[PDB]
Amino acid sequence: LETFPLDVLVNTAAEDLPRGVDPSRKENHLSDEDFKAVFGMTRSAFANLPLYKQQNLKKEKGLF
Repeated sequence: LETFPLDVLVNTAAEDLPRGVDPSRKENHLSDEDFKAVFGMTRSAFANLPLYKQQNLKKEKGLF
């Protein structure tokens, strides 16, 4: 599991995203500290939200 800075996952052009990052699950590539800061819940709780809600939260945060 490769981890990258929040700014890299939010602002890197799609064509330049590190090859190992799943574009549909950018949040999995945040450090634990950044996931906590960005989502405010555990990774498990976030994954337990309906996918549409995970997506909607991510859209506002630039991680969709």
